[PDB]
Amino acid sequence: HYEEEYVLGFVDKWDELIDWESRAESEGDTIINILKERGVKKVLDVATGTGFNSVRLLQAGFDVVSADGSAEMLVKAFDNARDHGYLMRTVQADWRWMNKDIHDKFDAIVCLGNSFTHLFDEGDRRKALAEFYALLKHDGVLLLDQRNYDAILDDSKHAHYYCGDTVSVYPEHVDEGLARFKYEFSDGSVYNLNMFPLRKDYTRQLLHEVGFQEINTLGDFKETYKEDEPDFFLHVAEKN
Ligand SMILES: C[S@@+](CC[C@H](N)C(=O)[O-])C[C@H]1O[C@@H](n2cnc3c(N)ncnc32)[C@H](O)[C@@H]1O
Repeated sequence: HYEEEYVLGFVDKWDELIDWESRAESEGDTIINILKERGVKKVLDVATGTGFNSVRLLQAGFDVVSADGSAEMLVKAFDNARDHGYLMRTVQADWRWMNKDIHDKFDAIVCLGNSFTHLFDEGDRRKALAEFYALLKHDGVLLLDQRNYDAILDDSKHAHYYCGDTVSVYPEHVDEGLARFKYEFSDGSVYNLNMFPLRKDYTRQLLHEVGFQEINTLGDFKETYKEDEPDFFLHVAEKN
């Protein structure tokens, strides 16, 4: 399908122009510190994409399993990990039936980079979250992030820049059921992507409803030109 090829061209452009060193600088050590404070050892990355989170976790000394629905993403991830000197452990798996080919439990799951937003159906969202919940040990934790869509839905119509001015993200269309963003890179490349605009409190409610006992949502200012509102939220959901 063209949609797969389209997104694959997008992540290629992302990796081409945005240095992982730069990105690791920008992103804090916050997520690594959060996991370390919990004595986390086994981590499942369910949204590996081209591997940045996974490689960051492997470099930090965690045991990581790197899952993704896309076999093509996983190939890019494995080779990126290899280039940074790490053996990735890859598994192709759909969020809606994660325990199909993953037969262990984890101290933590990470679903980062605004990934969960790609589900357009509520039944799918519940399913994905229940699967994640079952893959966690009793005292395990889910780290799940998302863009701040609340800021857009209530006001906000301007570009957001990342890694300096290397890429800008502009909301072309946003209603309660659909956000379409234009991504423009420094070399002229333009990509347009659809996602579901999760309200902060709606994600929190979903996590609560599938069984998560305690949820802390952090504001995360990732963009180059900071505003009063964070452009991202990070949900820290404890199974207990
Ligand atoms: C936005 S990328 C995130 C990449 C990485 N976490 C990062 O921050 O660089 C989201 C990934 O989620 C995967 N994905 C989307 N829906 C999925 C699903 N239902 N099951 C498994 N993977 C899915 C896609 O293949 C894609 O690689």
